[PDB]
Amino acid sequence: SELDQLRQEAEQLKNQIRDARKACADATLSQITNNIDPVGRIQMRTRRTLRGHLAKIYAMHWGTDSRLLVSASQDGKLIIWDSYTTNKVHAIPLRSSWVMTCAYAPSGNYVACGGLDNICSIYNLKTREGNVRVSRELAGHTGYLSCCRFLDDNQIVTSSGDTTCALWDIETGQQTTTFTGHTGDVMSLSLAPDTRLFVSGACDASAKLWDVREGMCRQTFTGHESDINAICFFPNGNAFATGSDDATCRLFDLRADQELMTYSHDNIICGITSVSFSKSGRLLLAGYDDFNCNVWDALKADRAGVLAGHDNRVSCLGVTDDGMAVATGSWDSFLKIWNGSS
Amino acid sequence: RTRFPFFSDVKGDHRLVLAAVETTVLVLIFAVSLLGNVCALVLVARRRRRGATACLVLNLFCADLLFISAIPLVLAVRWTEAWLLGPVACHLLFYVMTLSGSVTILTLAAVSLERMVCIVHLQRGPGRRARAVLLALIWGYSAVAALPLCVFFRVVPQRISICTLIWPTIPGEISWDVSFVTLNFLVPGLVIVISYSKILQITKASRKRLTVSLAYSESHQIRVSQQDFRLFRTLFLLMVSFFIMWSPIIITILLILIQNFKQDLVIWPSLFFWVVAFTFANSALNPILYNMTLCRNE
Amino acid sequence: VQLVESGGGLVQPGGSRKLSCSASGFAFSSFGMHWVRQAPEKGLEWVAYISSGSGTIYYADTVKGRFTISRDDPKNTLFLQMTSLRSEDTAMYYCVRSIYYYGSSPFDFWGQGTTLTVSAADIVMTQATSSVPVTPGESVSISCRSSKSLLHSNGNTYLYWFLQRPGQSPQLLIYRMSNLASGVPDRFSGSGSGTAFTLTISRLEAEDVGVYYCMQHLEYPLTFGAGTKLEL
Amino acid sequence: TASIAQARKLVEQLKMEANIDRIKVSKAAADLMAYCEAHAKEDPLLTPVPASENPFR
Ligand SMILES: CC/C=C/C/C=C/C/C=C/C/C=C\C/C=C\C/C=C/CCC(=O)O
Repeated sequence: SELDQLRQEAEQLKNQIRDARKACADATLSQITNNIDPVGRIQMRTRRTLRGHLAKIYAMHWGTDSRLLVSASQDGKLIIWDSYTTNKVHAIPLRSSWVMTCAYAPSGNYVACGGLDNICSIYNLKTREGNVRVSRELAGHTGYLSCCRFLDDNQIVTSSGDTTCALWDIETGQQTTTFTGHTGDVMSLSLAPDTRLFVSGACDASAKLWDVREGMCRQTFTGHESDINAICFFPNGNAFATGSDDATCRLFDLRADQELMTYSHDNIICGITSVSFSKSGRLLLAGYDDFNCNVWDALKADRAGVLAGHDNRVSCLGVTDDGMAVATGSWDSFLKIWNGSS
Repeated sequence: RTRFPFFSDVKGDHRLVLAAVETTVLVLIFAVSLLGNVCALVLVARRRRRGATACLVLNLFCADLLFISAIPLVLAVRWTEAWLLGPVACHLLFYVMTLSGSVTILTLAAVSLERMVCIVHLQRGPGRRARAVLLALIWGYSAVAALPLCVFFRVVPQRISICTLIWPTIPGEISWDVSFVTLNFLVPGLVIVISYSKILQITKASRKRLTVSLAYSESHQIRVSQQDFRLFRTLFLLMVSFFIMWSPIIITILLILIQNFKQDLVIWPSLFFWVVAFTFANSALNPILYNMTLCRNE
Repeated sequence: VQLVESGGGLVQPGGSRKLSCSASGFAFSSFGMHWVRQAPEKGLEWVAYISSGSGTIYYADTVKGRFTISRDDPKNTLFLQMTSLRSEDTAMYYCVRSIYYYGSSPFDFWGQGTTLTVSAADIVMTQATSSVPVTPGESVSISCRSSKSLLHSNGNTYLYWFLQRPGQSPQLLIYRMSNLASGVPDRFSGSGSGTAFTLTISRLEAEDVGVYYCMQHLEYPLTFGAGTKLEL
Repeated sequence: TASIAQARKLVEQLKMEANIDRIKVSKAAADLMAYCEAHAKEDPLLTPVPASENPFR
């Protein structure tokens, strides 16, 4: 017995970390937060409907300004919209129709798209010629690109279905770092607010904390019974929320190394597609497969509002940087801007 | 010169009971037709707002909503019996009712030619403006067609007054009536029957090619063809409901035509009111027929 | 980016002349194009504007009806045909770029210019000539005033600042009163409060000499300033 | 042969992961409580802003 001895050692180590996680669990968040006041019904009206795509929308990303948003649909078109005036600033024609992810640079100078083409293509919006052109096609991935997010204008972290995430230097076009450890297609990636750490959600039903500079996983979070389809970091960056196809969302803590609360209901049996917190981290919005989009209070797991405005699968969801609007994008080629009305 | 007391039964029996019955069957018809139309029109607007293939069914949904816009004056006159309303107010009723009727029958026959043109010819690949040009023509041809029922119409006293039709030229009157019957009830029924015979023969041909060209089994054909009656019943019901619902008004028109010469053929104005109520009820289930499979009573 | 122009010169009064603006180096089919003219020994003045795809066309009331403007985007050329040229239309005509989306900078690149020598209400902007004998290493503030509040309700303040070197075409310094144009040094700055605007230079060098113009952009009748000239 | 190298990489990865001094949940949730209750006056969805200052009006 050669492989059996150290594989045993491996399950002994994982049991050790399990009892360490269990030992540090002083109390559950639900009882700790049972003394706080409930948010109550949250009514959001669709202030703007961004019509214009002619195919299912697979991803949307707000610009740092909180006014421009990029949207990617399988019509082969990536459109930058002006949310305030429902106008289309640009409509980039994608080389491949199959787009599964879209990103907006923190500066706003660039946007990126990825998909079954297996390449993340960076587009330079600010050009002297006056047209948006592909600056760099990052092509070193074996599997489809699931989510791509920019740290700077030169560095972008991309998640793929080859079970690996990679940090890319746009100028050279080479992966500075490759993150390996997932045994299943990575479907989602969220960076820390400080952009020092990122959490990746995969079909192996595990989410791993990775550090961009060290190059490898720091922590692994388990507890989902099905593939994680969406992941989002809490505003502080000490927590993240994961949405899976078992119709449940879980809040994990990077310091307690374990989950804290689970957001599920017997009325919902459709898997999550995209999640995102509010500005203060009190509202965890989640887009579901049943055409709806619940608004979970991320402190008591009490469902506090539903955004029912779509007729197909809600695929993307994003709250602005100032937290003053929520944009949902579903498979009926319509984006919708929501905000609370007083 | 008894002409015809349109909606003016001078001597009713148990009018207290009779007038009450007419008013009730009429407000219920108004309620159901208006509710169904405001539900179906907003549903189809929401569907088309999502970029649904341009359609003509909303034209039917607004035409039959306009159809029930004249029944308030109808049951207002049903009590009074004598048409107290002024001639100009009286012209409007007979003119709009026969503008909606000839815009409903013609859109029902245009919806069924658009459907046998797509499910057969333009399978998936017709100008919205081309359909728009047909649509505006339908509303127009209908208004122009029933214009003779506004010009050759005038109230005349009897005993105490009735809003009958003057129609000075009897040969012209019969020519217009036959051209209205053969161009607003005959050829639309023919094209509807022809179109729904095609959407059937093509479906039966596809199923037979499935069962004789791909070498299916008899047990399998019955686990796939579980909708053949479901589709059949649906479209046969469409055709027969159209015919059996729009036939009474045409046969009443023809019998009051032959009254023009056969004055001996005493006919009941109450019968005319009843067939008019039936034609009003036609607008009550047009949303039901064209939104049947969408919602089977929830 | 390059905008070369052809046509224009000695025109007898009452005649006609067509001016061509050949655009090469950018997507000409997606740029709104304006024509601006500058009378000799005088400031600039707007002439005409044609939107992308010729959808919307405007003219200045001085030349409205007499001038016509058209673009040929397959060959990337903008045209201006003038009829019945009087003695007041003698000026150097500039063919400028302009693109209008959120965050865009209109009036990016100005044309070379062609001299026109014909022989034998609205918003007005006021700025004194103010020929300041400046020296390299001086902080100078250039102020121009508007007859109306330039600040629109959406938040923008449609004021544009232009710099024209002696013997060269104008360029964009600051657009919307606070946004620096891409290409100019950071030393330029601007501010305002709806009226009585100013442009501040902190590290004035020997290159920042010429005439400074300020322009409104709320309504299409457009008006420049008199022009502040900096020497020494 | 090749699997022993990745197994060794995994065991050192777990060894470096285990050497983390984790804080208690009570101290960890208290910081999250302070963050949620101290930034509620600025959040525009927990406490909506009046429409006078709302740019999505
Ligand atoms: C499809 C068309 C519309 C259907 C619904 C119509 C409702 C209103 C009924 C209008 C009937 C109009 C004319 C009928 C024919 C001619 C009247 C002439 C007969 C009276 C006797 C005489 O000629 O002296």
